[PDB]
Amino acid sequence: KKPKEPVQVPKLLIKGGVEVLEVKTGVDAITEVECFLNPEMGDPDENLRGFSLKLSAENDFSSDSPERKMLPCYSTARIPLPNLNEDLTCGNLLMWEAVTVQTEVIGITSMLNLHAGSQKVHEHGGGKPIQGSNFHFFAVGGDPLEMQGVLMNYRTKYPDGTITPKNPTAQSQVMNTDHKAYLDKNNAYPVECWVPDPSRNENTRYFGTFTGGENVPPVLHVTNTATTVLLDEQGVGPLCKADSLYVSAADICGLFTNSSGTQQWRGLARYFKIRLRKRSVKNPYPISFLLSDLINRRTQRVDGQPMYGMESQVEEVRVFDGTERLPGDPDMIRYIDKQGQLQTK
Amino acid sequence: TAPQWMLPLLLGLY
Ligand SMILES: [Ca+2]
Repeated sequence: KKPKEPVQVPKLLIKGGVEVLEVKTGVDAITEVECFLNPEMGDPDENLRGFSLKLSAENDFSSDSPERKMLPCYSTARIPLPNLNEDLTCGNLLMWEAVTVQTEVIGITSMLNLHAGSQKVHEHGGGKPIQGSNFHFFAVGGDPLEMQGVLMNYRTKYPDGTITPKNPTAQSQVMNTDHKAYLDKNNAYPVECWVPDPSRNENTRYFGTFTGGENVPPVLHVTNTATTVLLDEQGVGPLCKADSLYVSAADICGLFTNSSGTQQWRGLARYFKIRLRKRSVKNPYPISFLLSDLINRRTQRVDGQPMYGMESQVEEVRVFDGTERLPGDPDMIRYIDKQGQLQTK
Repeated sequence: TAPQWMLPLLLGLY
């Protein structure tokens, strides 16, 4: 007998580099962008790129001043995407959508190089392998990754190259709301000061694991069949608001110990494979919003009294919508117990 | 994460 007609697979149109993204395609096109990020571990030499500078040990809390070369930082990147609404109809808006990331760490078998300048493990032995507090992280979104500044020892003096959270108090060793930032510069935001903000990242998807010990093994899988789905509860992924895909990562992979014992960090690059598609969305900003930004860019800037913020002078705002039967409570108080009064102790 | 062979099944429910 004869075989059957082959299975319909998606038709490849072009493979190449970054200048391939700008093909005028149809509506149901799907693109797969593949990229990487080098870890910015400090890089103390031009000769030793990929490690950190050697670590200080026991300086006091009130006398702690690290240098930039011994601080691992975050990696970040913006991937420019082409505009998609050039040939469609009117009143019809359509953006990108990250559907699936497939990540992987490059270079993980290089830790088997025990014949390097490592520390000798016993009297006639091999080199000490890389082990210590690792940290693996990646984030894929249509917006820059929005950070949160938490750091122990708020009297650490950081150098000029690192943008660490400004004006630290004793509440910066715990959750402090006044340390919001964006991850908007490579090799600037150190990892020991900034965690991704769990309240503000609605358009990114971040994944991070770490095992912090004196001697823990870096356990690293490597597989091309694993797949992370980026969709939310409603079925949409990270929408690229501006035509931009924001990719960020930070991979600390333990402590390399030198021949004299002087420890230093080591990181590895991280692969990204983002599967994009064309999500039809609604235009949020008509020409009423768009005209009103011209009047914004032509009105005189007054510098008056604080009508917004913490020191605001607006005492009360009522908002009315429809009709209602006359309430018997003209100060329409909602909380039956806001302060906690008249509860049992 | 998830295997690649079940990927049209996961996206299909939307
Ligand atoms: Ca939120």
